[PDB]
Amino acid sequence: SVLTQPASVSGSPGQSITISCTGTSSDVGGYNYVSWYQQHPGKAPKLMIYDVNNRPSEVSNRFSGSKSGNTASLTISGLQAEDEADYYCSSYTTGSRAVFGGGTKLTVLGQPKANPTVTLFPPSSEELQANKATLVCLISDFYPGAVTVAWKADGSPVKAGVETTKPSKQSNNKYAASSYLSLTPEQWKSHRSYSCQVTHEGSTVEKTVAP
Amino acid sequence: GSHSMRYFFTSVSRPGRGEPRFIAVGYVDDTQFVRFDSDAASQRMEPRAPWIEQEGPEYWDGETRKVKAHSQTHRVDLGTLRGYYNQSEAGSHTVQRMYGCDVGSDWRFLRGYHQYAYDGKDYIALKEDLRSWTAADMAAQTTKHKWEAAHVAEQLRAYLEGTCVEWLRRYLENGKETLQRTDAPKTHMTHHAVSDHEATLRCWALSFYPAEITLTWQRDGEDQTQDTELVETRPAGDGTFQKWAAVVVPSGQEQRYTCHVQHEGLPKPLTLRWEPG
Amino acid sequence: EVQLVQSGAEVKKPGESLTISCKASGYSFPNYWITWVRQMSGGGLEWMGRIDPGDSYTTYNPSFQGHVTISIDKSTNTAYLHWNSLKASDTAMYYCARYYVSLVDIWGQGTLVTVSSASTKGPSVFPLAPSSKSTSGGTAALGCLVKDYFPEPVTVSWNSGALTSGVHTFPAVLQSSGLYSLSSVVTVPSSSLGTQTYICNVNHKPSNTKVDKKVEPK
Amino acid sequence: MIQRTPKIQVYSRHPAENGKSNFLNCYVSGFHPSDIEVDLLKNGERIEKVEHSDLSFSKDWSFYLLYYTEFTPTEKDEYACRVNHVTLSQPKIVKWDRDM
Amino acid sequence: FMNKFIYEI
Repeated sequence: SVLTQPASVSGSPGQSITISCTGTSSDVGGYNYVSWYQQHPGKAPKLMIYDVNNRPSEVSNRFSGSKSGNTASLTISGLQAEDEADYYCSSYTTGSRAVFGGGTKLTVLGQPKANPTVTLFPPSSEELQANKATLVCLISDFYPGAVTVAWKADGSPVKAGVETTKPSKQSNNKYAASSYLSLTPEQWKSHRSYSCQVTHEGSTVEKTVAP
Repeated sequence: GSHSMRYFFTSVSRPGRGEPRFIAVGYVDDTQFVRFDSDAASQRMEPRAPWIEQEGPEYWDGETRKVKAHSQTHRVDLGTLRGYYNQSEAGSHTVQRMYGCDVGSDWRFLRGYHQYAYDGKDYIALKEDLRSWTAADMAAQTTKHKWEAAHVAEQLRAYLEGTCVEWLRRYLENGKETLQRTDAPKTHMTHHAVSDHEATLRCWALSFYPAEITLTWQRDGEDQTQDTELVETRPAGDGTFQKWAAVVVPSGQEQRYTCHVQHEGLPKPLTLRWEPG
Repeated sequence: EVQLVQSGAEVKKPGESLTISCKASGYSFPNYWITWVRQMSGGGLEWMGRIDPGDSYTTYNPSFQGHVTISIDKSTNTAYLHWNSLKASDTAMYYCARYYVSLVDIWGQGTLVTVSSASTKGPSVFPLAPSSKSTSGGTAALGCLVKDYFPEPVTVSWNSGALTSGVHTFPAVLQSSGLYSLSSVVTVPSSSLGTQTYICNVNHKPSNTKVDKKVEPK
Repeated sequence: MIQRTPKIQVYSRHPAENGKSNFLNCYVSGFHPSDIEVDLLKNGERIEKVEHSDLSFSKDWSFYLLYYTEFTPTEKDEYACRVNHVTLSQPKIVKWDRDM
Repeated sequence: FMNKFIYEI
């Protein structure tokens, strides 16, 4: 938060990418103490670059650091699939403290684009018999793993009782996610058609269900 | 104080010639043991005494990081101070910082200090209680309020009463043959006639450690301070010090004059006389 | 090489107390603080506070001041993070880190703590019938809705495990109620809906629940 | 800004004896600011390989430095120290007297 | 052994 990083960057394998880290004259432009950390999912941060352009001997020389003014930069050359992770920068502030960036999600595009497959289920009669109504919108086999789901009732957006998962790797290393619109049996019968709208890489796919 | 560890930092802005000069030195009593020079090639904290050379890689990486943190803090300070006093970055300005601790004869904490100066003048200083600040002017009042809000004194105190004393004790033991020694002064007297009626008696003290010494001339056993020429104690260049004192005596009255040397290596003060011939 | 080793994961309820620890193996010169960092799910690294092992001098982030207490035991090089009363907002991953002079140089492996107020509840399974408008000559999708269970995990097999091809069990969602829900979907040829029976088998170990739900066409 | 005039002392490390190797020292102290030029002269000519200590300062914030070089007194060669500083109206030369 | 703590003027 105190330092400003792009929320996400992408790159193809073998190419180079750069992640920026913007601060103020008191941390990034005032000192040559910019640090960079790599964090794989579920794991601790790992030091990759310290002191602006210094690097530990165990860290691959594909990582390098630089600074100009109030912005520091991490560059990764020859992108490999293993470089896909979250990246955080940090800087020294006075009092021997440290401030962090917001983090940057790096995606290494190792597969061609894959449009999502959306199947939308209506609430079952077994569930309607229990005064409940859940609409199950399931998304699968899309790449890269970033989708946004919007629900609509007869065209009007519905944001209530909506529970959506984040994308998760499948066995084929494509991604999957699900979204649940929880409703009442009265609300399920009070509209003509509900709709699940999935947006992936600009293109929006839609699936509609009616009572 | 029986023993002391002190660190000295000098920062000198160089308009038109690049980064500011930064020179840091550490002393154990009157013996420099570490240095750092921004213009030096290594860009690391370097040893200047044989006993600190036994320290391993982590010690030197730590000291190098700490002195570079001081170097970069002083680089910001130069700009901040120029902002306080409205100065136009065209002149060379000097910042000096000194901190450390003294221990008693039992190697336990006696006193601590942290001094800060701008352009050869007192700026802000930690009081003897290590709890409050003495601000010299209105600009130092701004520094004081900032340091009070950040609890700087409480955290300098922990180093000065703690870490500083602990590592002084370690140095005094590892370097006992250098730091705990007493080299009594080698003393001789010279005679230089300035005319047929007057002569100069010069009392010498050489190769002594530590630097603390006292040379006094007496005439008929009475102190002649208001007629004695004293050079300040000077380094010999090999870890010892020199000093001399001179008086102009009437020719024929040299036996009335005596030079007295007091030094830690002398159990009793030495009396020196000039023996014509 | 020094490493920070944190204590194991914690499964807690609101109001309970908690203390997670972080022992620095090996020795280092006194050039560092020990820092505690919170990372909520999908969030950045939040600096909570730090402590000097030499004198136990502690600095907190104004946002965490008073809600958590950082302490140290220099005789064992162990740093502690204590909650007087967990609030279920504290559900996150917690790292200890070493701030060495001008740099965070090492991190602990992390201590995940989970503060849920929900009680152990078996799921109710509802059938997800295949669309009557399924692709003739292609495939169809049917499945099971595993709704409102706690805690994780749940096991979903199809036809007592005899059906593996086409099965895709999605990761669970955590609702605002504190309960979990997931869906398992099998993609089958449309020409099997009239003859082949599809039974999903939901097993929830922490509540001794075993439900077998038949998914039939219409 | 405070300015202080340097004090200068030229002297040998050991009592001078013609023919024996020694070290010629020039000790400048009590000066401010730190910008100072110090040279060691042999018969008027600048001595090239002259070392110096690391800049430090005293209780009154004034600086001090030790400039030194290896030499051998010959009873006929003149040695001196040339010092220049903002507080000086001209460069000051202090000849080396073996009796001081 | 230097101080690990330092604050701007």
